[PDB]
Amino acid sequence: SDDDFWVRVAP
Amino acid sequence: MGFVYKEEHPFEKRRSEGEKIRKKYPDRVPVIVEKAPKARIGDLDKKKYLVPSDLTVGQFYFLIRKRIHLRAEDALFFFVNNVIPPTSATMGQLYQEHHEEDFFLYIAYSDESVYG
Repeated sequence: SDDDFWVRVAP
Repeated sequence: MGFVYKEEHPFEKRRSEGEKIRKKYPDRVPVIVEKAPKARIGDLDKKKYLVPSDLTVGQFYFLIRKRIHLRAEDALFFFVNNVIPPTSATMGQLYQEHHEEDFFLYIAYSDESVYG
């Protein structure tokens, strides 16, 4: 439920 | 359709951010992930994911499992536009098929294959 920032998922 | 993030964030700002983030990161897709309505299942610490387009729906699935700290025995299902997405699809493909008018892709998660 935290929506402050986008989680940069590793490729 | 029962996403809190839509309640809290009006459509024009959403669309604005989706447009910008797809321009800036065209090899990635923006995904919002929330618990399905009436789901009885562990919380997800984060809601917004910028996902490489080549990652499969399966890999994103196992990623989210891990973030919830599910035990092996615990079940998890994804819903997107009233379907369960196929594990072999890429998040890029899923995004192109399913993103809404705000340029986000919405995935609902749950413990049960029951939805509505």
